[PDB]
Amino acid sequence: YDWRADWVKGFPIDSSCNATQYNQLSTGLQEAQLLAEHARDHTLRFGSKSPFFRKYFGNETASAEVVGHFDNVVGADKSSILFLCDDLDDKCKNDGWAGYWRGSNHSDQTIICDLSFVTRRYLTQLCSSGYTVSKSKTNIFWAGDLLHRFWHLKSIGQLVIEHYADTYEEVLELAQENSTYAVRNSNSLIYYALDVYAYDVTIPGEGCNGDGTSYKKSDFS
Amino acid sequence: YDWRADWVKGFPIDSSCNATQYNQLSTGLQEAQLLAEHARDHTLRFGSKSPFFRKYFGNETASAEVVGHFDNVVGADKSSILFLCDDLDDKCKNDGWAGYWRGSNHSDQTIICDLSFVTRRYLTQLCSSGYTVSKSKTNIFWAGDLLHRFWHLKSIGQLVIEHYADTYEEVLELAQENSTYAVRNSNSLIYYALDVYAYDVTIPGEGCNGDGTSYKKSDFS
Amino acid sequence: YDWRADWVKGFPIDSSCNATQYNQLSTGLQEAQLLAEHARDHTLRFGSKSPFFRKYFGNETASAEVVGHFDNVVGADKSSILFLCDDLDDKCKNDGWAGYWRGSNHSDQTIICDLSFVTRRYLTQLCSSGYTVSKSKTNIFWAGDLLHRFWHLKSIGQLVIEHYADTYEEVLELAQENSTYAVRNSNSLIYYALDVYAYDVTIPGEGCNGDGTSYKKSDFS
Amino acid sequence: YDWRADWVKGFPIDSSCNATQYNQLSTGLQEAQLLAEHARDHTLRFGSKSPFFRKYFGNETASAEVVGHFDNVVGADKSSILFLCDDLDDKCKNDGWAGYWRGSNHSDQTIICDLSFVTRRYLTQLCSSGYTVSKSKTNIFWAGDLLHRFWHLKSIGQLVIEHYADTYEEVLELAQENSTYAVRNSNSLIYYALDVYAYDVTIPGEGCNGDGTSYKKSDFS
Amino acid sequence: YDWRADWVKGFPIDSSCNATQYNQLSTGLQEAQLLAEHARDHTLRFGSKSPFFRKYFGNETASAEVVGHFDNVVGADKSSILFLCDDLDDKCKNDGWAGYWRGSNHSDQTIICDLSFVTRRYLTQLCSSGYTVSKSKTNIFWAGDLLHRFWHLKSIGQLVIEHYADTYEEVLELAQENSTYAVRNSNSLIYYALDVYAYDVTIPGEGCNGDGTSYKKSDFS
Amino acid sequence: YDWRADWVKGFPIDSSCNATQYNQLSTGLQEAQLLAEHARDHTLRFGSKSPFFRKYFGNETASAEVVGHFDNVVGADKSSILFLCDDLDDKCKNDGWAGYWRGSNHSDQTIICDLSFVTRRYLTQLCSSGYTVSKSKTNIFWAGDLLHRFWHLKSIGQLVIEHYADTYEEVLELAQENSTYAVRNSNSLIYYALDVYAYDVTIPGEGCNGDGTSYKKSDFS
Repeated sequence: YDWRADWVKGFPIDSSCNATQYNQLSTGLQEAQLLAEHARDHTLRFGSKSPFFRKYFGNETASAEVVGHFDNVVGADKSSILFLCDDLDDKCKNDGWAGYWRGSNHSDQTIICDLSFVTRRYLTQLCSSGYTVSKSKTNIFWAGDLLHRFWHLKSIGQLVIEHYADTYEEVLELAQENSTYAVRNSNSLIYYALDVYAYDVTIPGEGCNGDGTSYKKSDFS
Repeated sequence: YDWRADWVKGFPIDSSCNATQYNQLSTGLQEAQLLAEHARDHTLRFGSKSPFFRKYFGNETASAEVVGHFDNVVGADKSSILFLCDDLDDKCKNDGWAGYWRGSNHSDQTIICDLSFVTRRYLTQLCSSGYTVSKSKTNIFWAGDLLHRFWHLKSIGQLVIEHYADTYEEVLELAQENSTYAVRNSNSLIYYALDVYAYDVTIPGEGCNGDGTSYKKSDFS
Repeated sequence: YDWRADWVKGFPIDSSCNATQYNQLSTGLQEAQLLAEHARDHTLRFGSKSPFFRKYFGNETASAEVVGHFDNVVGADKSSILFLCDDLDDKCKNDGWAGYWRGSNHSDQTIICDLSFVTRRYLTQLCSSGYTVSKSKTNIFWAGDLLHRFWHLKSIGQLVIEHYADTYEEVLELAQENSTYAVRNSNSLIYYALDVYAYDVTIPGEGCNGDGTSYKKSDFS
Repeated sequence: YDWRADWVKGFPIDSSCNATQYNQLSTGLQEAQLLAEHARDHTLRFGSKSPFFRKYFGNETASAEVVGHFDNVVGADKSSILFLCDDLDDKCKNDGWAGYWRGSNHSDQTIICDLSFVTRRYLTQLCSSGYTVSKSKTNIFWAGDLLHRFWHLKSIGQLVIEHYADTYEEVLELAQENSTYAVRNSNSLIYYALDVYAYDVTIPGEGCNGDGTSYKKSDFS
Repeated sequence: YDWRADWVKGFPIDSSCNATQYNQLSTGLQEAQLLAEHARDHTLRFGSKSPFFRKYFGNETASAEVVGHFDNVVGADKSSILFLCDDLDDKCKNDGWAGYWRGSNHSDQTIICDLSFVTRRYLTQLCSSGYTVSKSKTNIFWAGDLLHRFWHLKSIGQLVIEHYADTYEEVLELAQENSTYAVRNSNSLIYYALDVYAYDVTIPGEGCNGDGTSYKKSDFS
Repeated sequence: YDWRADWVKGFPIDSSCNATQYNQLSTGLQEAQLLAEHARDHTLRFGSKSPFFRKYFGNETASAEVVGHFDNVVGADKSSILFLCDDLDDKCKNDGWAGYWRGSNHSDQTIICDLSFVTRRYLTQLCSSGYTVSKSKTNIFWAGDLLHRFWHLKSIGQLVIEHYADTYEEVLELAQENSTYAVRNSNSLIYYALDVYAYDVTIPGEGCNGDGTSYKKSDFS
């Protein structure tokens, strides 16, 4: 039983979406996977010696679950997940809703409404038009929004990631008070992934955190 | 700061070892890393749909920490770690000792005595001469012994992997009674790695467990 | 004189642009080059046997200058061209402008204004939100807008590409009446490139021309 | 319709040529394409900056039709072209005839007589035995002889390349007098290709023109 | 007739051996082939300019048969050769027998008994535990044991390689007395291969000959 | 001592030859080496099962020296060999002399006269214009003549290849009478190498021996 020839590592898309919607959903999913892979590599290279790990997860925490989450996002068997473009539950009629989760009856199914195709931006436009990681909402780009949607599925989240703190300040206090629960928090992982990507690639050596802190090479050891 | 050029992903060896000791220690270390890589790939492919995972870690456990442990073993920064072939602390004099951990003063160093160079075996002789995973000792091969030595180091173990169960029966009971401490038990990880390697590579489809269980393709779904 | 070692086939950018402007200008330039490359490949493969070539350049025209223009764009030498983000001529105050050519004194420099970073789009959103090649303006996307700035330059334009017909109807009339000037007209080449890219990649077999004409495999022979 | 899968870029040979005829003619046919590829690369790299372009096509002529002419030979569909070794029109009897074009009835077919397999030379022997580019006939080698046959075919010539000047002096006068017809003149292109190959590959930095001119690196700018 | 497709360059193994025996026999065979390849490369690089060649084959001998033998071992047609794990002649009952050749009736077949799977070593342990090329037996390792079996087969030995001198002293005397017969001698070839591998790879610059001699770079000229 | 980075496997040419003699001598040497490589591959694949081996070397001869000679020609250290275009011994004044060996004073030097650049053919014209391996001279092509010159050097011939039979009939009789001496005969090796190449590459399945024998696939077993 060669299981290396049956391994699917990309997110499937249903046939409800036409060519135009498929073209942009594929790019968004690929960008989300690229962000997750970079976060995994940064964690593996540094650990708790980097100042970004120490401020989102704890001063002396172990980096095993953190790398495992992004490893599951990057490489795993996505043979049951399906993304649909059809409103099968009558919920896109709400205000400001760009998608939703089908629930417990269909735990590996997600629906995308038409607001996503007009409001979401791409990774080449990061830290532009006044965007900052700590003062803007995390769902402005395709990568952050789709990462947030990934934690709901049964094959990725596995019913352990939840919402314990949502605002930036609450995330910062969770990092220092309850270090066990701030590795399974939805917002901490997305903040970390968005913060370490703008420091290595977008603006090397500076980033766009926008909260009044600057990190040098001497802080990484 | 281009940190992708300073990344060292192999285990450094000291100069106390002459040519014929280096020749064998390097091969042993490479085999241990290969075993870790295969275990991580199997876990990512299957998760809790595998009978081996289900029997060593729990019926409905989440696979995020096992993947992280094996990924830390495979790829991370091995710059502070050193393997020595010199008896600085004078402990190789004991009977049946093939090495030891230098302690809390030097938490990233370990000593290899001369017994390792006359007793340890290679991965091509697995499941031969009457060897079985569940009835023989785990340190007979280079890969298992070196995996056991890896968990002691501060840059890999991170002071979370301990000895909660040592025998096969205790390992099987702890997987069903206390599934939170099983993902950080030393022997459970090595048993899982050896079992899945013997099932996938050495004797494809049968394995060499030796306790009256046979698994088919229908048990993986 | 090994001239293959100092051959530059990419458009250089000045140091007056910061990181965020560089990140988007580079992507726009690469997209324009990719569009030109696809147009050249389609022309070489088919010639006057394709209906797009026939409708934009003439029924029995020869395809040599058309191939040469796109080949000059893709792979000429670009060591004296510069793109600047600095307003050195006080021309940004005019309403609606997104950039301009520096003139005949400096016949190889172009200035990109801050309006280009708010409105231009990317190739993955082609034929969406009601965009049609026939009825919309050519400078909505990065590639179509940047390709028209290349014909102004001395190295690429060579003072032979001019404005002989601007609207869609005039472009369609020039192709049939004056076939000699059609291959040197600025808008005809951009229309041809956009049409063939939309037909071959974005929506395979349909395109998004939006003027009531549909082409099948039998028109290509 | 995937038109990149059935793209033919070599010249087909009929079954009337036996083993040795095929062996020699295929090599002769590929050498001409190599010559055309080098000429195209030189034109793209320099343009009117090189002193070889200026003396054959004009002091300030634009280089797009030349690039297109050579790129048509290098890469284009050749599925309708056939080379035959059979004398069907009863013409391989005139003195000094090495082949002929089948005419307007079959405008994509060529016949090769038996003098070609006795009197044609290869590119490794260029500029030897007293051969000079300007003082010798242009059909002494396989590449130069096949290039002028390529211009007669409907698919590569397209009824635009003719004979407006045949000797070296007339070729040199046409460049300065009538620059519009120099770029579609049969002999100027072959002279240019031979010159730039001999200058760059055969005798690097000198060439074998043999007319009393020497060009240095200072002339190329 | 394409004879390059049905070309077998590895040694086939029969179905009498189960998985455990197959796993070790294949590794031994590939190690023997690697040793032969290194010996051929050393001979090609140096010839009679190396001190090992002059002492195993003669001071002024020609290296043609020597390189031919190892080239035959490395790459040839091993299509009629078979290795079996069954005892079809009842000869493994003798003491100290690790295998035998099936004889003249079956000239391309050989039997492997069970001692081979308990007493043979690997190339990573060369020159260790007191092993010495000059003083130990040549059949301790898999490679040196299988090389001696290769000379018995009809298609690798071809009825010319025999036993003329067995001990080290006899080999050293035959080298200088009869240089014609010491190029088709089993032990001479095996000793030469083991020595040039141990000098070049295992302990670079020193080797493990263990007979009171040592060579430097000044002896290779 | 890394001797793999100091390995020269091509034939050096002096600076006496100008730009146009180097171009042809280099190609001739490459073609000779390619012919030797093909002969080695044919010998390795078949041995004494092919009818070409059996008629030139013997009905049941062993193929070790034959493969070693061609292996020495293909890959060895050509660091003391030199080819010169300057007449130092005043011997080209003879008639029909295309080169000569410098003698025992300089055992690794060869001189090429000017007939070689006027009367030598290439491998793409084999079996053409009435050439047959059996009835024509062996020094008509670059490959055969240079192969003949290689056996004189002390680093390749090694003072064992001589002239024992020169005509085709004597060569045919030597194989049946004295098989020991027809493996170090100069003309037998050249006749074998030309014949197997003509049969395999030039005219697949037939060849151009021109003697009255035709070999089928059933003769190779």
